[PDB]
Amino acid sequence: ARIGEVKRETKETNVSVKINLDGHGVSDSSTGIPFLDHMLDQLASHGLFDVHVRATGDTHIDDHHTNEDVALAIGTALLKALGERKGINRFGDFTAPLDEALIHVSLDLSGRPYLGYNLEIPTQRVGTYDTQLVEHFFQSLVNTSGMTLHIRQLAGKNSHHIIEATFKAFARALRQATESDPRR
Amino acid sequence: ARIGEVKRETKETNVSVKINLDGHGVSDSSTGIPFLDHMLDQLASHGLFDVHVRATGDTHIDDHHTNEDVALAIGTALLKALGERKGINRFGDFTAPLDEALIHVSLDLSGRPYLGYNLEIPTQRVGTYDTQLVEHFFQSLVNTSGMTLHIRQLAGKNSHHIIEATFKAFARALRQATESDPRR
Amino acid sequence: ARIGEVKRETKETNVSVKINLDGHGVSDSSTGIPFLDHMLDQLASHGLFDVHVRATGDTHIDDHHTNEDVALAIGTALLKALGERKGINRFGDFTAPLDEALIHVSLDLSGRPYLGYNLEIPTQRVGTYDTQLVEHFFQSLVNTSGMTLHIRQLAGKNSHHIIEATFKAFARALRQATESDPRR
Amino acid sequence: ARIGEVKRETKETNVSVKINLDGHGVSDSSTGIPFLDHMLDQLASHGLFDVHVRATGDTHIDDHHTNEDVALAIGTALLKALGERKGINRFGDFTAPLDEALIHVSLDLSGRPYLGYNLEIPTQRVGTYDTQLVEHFFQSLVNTSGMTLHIRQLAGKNSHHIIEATFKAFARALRQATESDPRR
Amino acid sequence: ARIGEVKRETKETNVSVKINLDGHGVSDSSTGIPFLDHMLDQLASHGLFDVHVRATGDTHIDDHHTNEDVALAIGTALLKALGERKGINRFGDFTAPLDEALIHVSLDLSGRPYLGYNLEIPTQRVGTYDTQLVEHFFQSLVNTSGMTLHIRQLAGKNSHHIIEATFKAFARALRQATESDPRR
Amino acid sequence: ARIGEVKRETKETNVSVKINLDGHGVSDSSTGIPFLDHMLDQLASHGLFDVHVRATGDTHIDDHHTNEDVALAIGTALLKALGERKGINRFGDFTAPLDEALIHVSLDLSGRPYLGYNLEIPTQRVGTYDTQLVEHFFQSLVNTSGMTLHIRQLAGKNSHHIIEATFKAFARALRQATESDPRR
Ligand SMILES: [Cl-]
Ligand SMILES: [Cl-]
Ligand SMILES: [Mn+2]
Ligand SMILES: [Mn+2]
Ligand SMILES: [Mn+2]
Ligand SMILES: [Mn+2]
Ligand SMILES: [Mn+2]
Ligand SMILES: [Mn+2]
Ligand SMILES: [Mn+2]
Ligand SMILES: [Mn+2]
Ligand SMILES: [Mn+2]
Ligand SMILES: [Mn+2]
Ligand SMILES: [Mn+2]
Ligand SMILES: [Mn+2]
Repeated sequence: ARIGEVKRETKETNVSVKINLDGHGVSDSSTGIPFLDHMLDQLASHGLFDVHVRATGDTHIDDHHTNEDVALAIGTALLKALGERKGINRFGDFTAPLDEALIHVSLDLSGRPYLGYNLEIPTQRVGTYDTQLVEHFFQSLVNTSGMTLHIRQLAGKNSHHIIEATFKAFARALRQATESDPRR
Repeated sequence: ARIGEVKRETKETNVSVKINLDGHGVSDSSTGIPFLDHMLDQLASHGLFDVHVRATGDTHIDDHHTNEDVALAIGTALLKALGERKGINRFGDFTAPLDEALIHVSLDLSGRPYLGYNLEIPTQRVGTYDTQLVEHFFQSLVNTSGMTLHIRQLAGKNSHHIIEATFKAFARALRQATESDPRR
Repeated sequence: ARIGEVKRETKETNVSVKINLDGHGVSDSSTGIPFLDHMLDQLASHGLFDVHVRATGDTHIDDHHTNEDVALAIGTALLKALGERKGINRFGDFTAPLDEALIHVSLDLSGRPYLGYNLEIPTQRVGTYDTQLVEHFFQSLVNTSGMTLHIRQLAGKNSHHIIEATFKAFARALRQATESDPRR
Repeated sequence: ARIGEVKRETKETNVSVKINLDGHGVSDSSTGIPFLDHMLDQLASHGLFDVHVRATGDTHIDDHHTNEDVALAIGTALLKALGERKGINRFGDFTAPLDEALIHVSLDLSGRPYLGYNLEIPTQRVGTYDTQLVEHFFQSLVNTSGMTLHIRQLAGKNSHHIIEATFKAFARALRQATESDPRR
Repeated sequence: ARIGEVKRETKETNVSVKINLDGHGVSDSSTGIPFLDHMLDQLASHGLFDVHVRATGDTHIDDHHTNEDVALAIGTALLKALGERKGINRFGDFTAPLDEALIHVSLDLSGRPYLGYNLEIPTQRVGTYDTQLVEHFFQSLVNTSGMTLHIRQLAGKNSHHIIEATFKAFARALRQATESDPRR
Repeated sequence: ARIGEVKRETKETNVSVKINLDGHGVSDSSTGIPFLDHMLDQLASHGLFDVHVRATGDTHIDDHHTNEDVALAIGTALLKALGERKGINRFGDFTAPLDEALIHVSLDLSGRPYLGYNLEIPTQRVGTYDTQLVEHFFQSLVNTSGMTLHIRQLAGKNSHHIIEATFKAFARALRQATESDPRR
């Protein structure tokens, strides 16, 4: 099994991540941001990744630093887990709904960071989670993983549905990309 | 094999449906609506479903009641055939052409009915079939199956091509969703 | 292995093509048009086709006749390699990025030629290659192969990225379409 | 005399075509689509082709499959009749009226299929014939004959006049293209 | 030779017309309207018709009645000359320039009168000739000959050029239509 | 046979032209501009002219002077070959396609130079040939031949197709104009 682990401490946050690319969907995420924990559970269940995350940090300032540092660490953990990338599909492409929401994700484990993102989340807070932080989560993850990632909102009105459908589609695309190509 | 069967009688229609999710594309549909029979044949052949349908009803009023009651029964038959949904992909996503027509279908066997539909069929009758009835077929099927279904017209000009490409894409997406996930 | 071979001589060009549908990505293309050679290498590597091409011709007039005659011959070679089409997926659908570029390709090995193409390539020359020739390459290939092909630009700014992403997506869609359907 | 004959059977249609390029306008067409029979009579009379067509098929679904399969077979019959194309004009260009309708047709027996078509037929049914099927007739004929064909509506309001003028102009252009060039 | 002759007297005009369809371009027209005489000379020379016209009438009121009655008589003379129409092309199509002017004429000797006319003559008088009378000349000729006639201005700025190019194109189209079809 | 020959030397260019109006399509053109050579070959083959051209000149400055001086000399050669114009059609009118391109040419060998030209060539270079030079070629040819020439782009997207279709249509119109009128 391909397992990547990262521990990172700043003056703002303390983060530990462990991801198994060849998992069974074991979800074990506690970031101090409940909505992000919910999305990381989606990542595990829809991607069949095992996801272990612990974070503490300066959430009294806002969720930003924690969200960013968790994302950065996940990207690095993914990079480590991938190793030499031998024999993998490398590309993933999936479009997933959640009720009225429909989100397309296309990615390439390319070594060149890029985020294309056009979500229009119509409310500012989902629970206590600042919806600007969704883009920053994916941007930071891309930057440390060296992923080419396109996220396209095809439909959606409920903010929780839009974000959750994004994580479902991303997880399924990433599962595809990380799985073995039977002809390689 | 996962087989669902439904018999339903109203004062307007008499309907019998049997669907095998694990079929070989056996097509055996006679609804009293020839264009709908043609589309149900597409469902079987493109989905590798075995599809048996018989309907009679008040087509002298219009095809509406028959079309609706057939769709409702198909949705219920699908629901029955699925049973506990164990180990299935659950999600399907396919884009199929028919010449100049190009139709994207994304679905989730979620238990929550939703239809997203944006087809713009530029003629009122294909053969003797009222083209408004395409949307109603999918809406009714969604309602009894508890499916999340998005149908997106990406291209198309000929009405028969648009509708037929929709059924090809839907069938292929539904095949995917109903098939076993090798890691589940 | 399914191998198609075509030799074609005009007063303008001399072309030889050999394609293995069941290949390992062996790339061996020399057309007299370096950018086209680069794209044919992408076809091989991303499609797992073995691609052997030799062409000479009137490139001092412009690359047009060579580009066209190579494309025509590739389409015929594909047609020959496919034979009776027994047991194949027939349909392919893939969306691939290259950095900021994102290209969707959907195809059906239908026997009816059709090209849907909406690329907007913002420069006139990539290297010494006239970017109008990309459309003509796909049109000519479609015409002799009898393929239904839709190419959709979803994002992109760099001309080389747009064209190369197109070839990646086309190759992956064509691989899918030509591969065996495990239930057929 | 240059005679081409085609017999083609599908699960949808049974078609037989025989065309003499060097005819006297003998019209003998029975397709199961009366309006199409009327247009094929125009082809014979205005083109001085001898045209023999028989078709049966699934017209209870709609006229589409019959219309398409007849057109495909006519294109192949034309291709066969043309043989090596020695000494022919190859190009045809004619503009014909029918009362207020005025239709320009330009064609080249090039070996490269292309349809340019801009008819705007303002009603959905002429008799029982779906007017979308006019474009599909010419597209399918082009595809199997390998013809470059441009059809331009210059004037017209009555749907029957527009379609019939198209067939008159096409027939006269095709007569020209297929006739001997006295200097070749 | 096919010769038609008409004499017609009203309280406004006295008209005599003789036209030979199989002529040598003999021009012999004196209508009392010099510009119309010039156009009738063009008809003869460009059409290879022999044209004999004499008219007198109420030109002190305006040229209208003479222009109309001459046109009516020419249409009848053409009708008479045509006789049974056996073996003729029947259709004519020609586009002729005169310097910057370019005029397309398409006609069918159909037995159903129709004029399609879109000339935009930018001055009110050419010499002493009222330029509204050009349309009325063709309308009246169509009405008595039973001709389908389309006149299309493709280019032009000088009024004399526009009108004269119209007569050149009409004459050449009419020559074609009235000539023998070698296969009929 | 009607043969015109012109030799012309400037400080910029050396040009020799010989054209046979009553030719067999013998193509023998070497101008120092490969794309122009290709178009002159089209002139010969589509017009059944014999075309002999030799030019050298200052192509390191740009192709302009050579293109212009070749065109001027061709116009003069045509003028010389025509002689007294006895018995010729004088007018030509043809519309030719090349795939998606469709070009109408109408001309009159009038003795009055005029070019009407509306081509919109969407790229700046076809091969190494500056596409502005197409208009200048026809303008210069018109000026020395004393031709009335209208060139109308009816359709087209590929620059090579647009230009080549223009030369096909021009050649066929010029063949018509230069041929004998059987009634003159
Ligand atoms: Cl899309
Ligand atoms: Cl036009
Ligand atoms: Mn930040
Ligand atoms: Mn949720
Ligand atoms: Mn209803
Ligand atoms: Mn069908
Ligand atoms: Mn080409
Ligand atoms: Mn590259
Ligand atoms: Mn069709
Ligand atoms: Mn009719
Ligand atoms: Mn009046
Ligand atoms: Mn004049
Ligand atoms: Mn100049
Ligand atoms: Mn060429």
